[PDB]
Amino acid sequence: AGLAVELKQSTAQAHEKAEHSTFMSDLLKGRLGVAEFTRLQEQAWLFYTALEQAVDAVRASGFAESLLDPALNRAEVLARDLDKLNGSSEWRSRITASPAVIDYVNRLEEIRDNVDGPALVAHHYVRYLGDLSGGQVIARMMQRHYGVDPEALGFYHFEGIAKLKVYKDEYREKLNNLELSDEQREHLLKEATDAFVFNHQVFADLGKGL
Ligand code: COH
Ligand SMILES: [Cl-]
Repeated sequence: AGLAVELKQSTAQAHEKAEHSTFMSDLLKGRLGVAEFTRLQEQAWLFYTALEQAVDAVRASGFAESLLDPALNRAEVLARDLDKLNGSSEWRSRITASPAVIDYVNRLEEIRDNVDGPALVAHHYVRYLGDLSGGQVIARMMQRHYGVDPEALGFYHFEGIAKLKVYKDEYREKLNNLELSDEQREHLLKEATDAFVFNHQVFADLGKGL
């Protein structure tokens, strides 16, 4: 099978475990509220910011340039979401990374400084293709359960993408057409597993004290 299929197969168990996260299932089923949704997006702003510096570096190196579409950038869209959710830009100087996000960001800075192309693509697949594939569902649940205004949900919609099912097919075809050595390929597949572990840990830190 091509890269896109084995990525899906090798992370399918982690995706199902993520859906059963105590924090995330509580958020999605309506048992939390807007404040907790805002906490999650603050942590996301931190690791999307680090992710996009690593993407900038790997793109500048020439690796997987076509896959690393800048239209996918989420950090400034999240910042505008958060100015609306919090009522001011005051959160920017205030939020601190949870331990999970500290480690996640550390790894993304390691990938940026090593210009580790294969590892970055793994993180790119896990965040952005997950966003593209399920973001509309999550945003709808925040509307339905908590009345979150759509203009605070821009993170879940990609403005510069017209046909969504077509874009996702092309993304997977670019994954399939990536040229990789056997070792690079094992490095990428392992990193995809790690990227799900990191995201699961972020959920665990957010669930603390609840
Ligand atoms: C309840 C909504 C929900 C949650 C909590 C969720 C939790 C997470 C999560 C948490 C840490 C991460 C990193 C991801 C990342 C992904 N998700 Co979702 N996803 C979600 C809704 C979806 C939907 C919808 C799809 C499309 C297929 C499916 O599972 O129905 C999806 C598929 C994916 C894919 C694509 C697999 C492939 O096509 O190769 C990635 C990557 N994901 N997802
Ligand atoms: Cl951005």
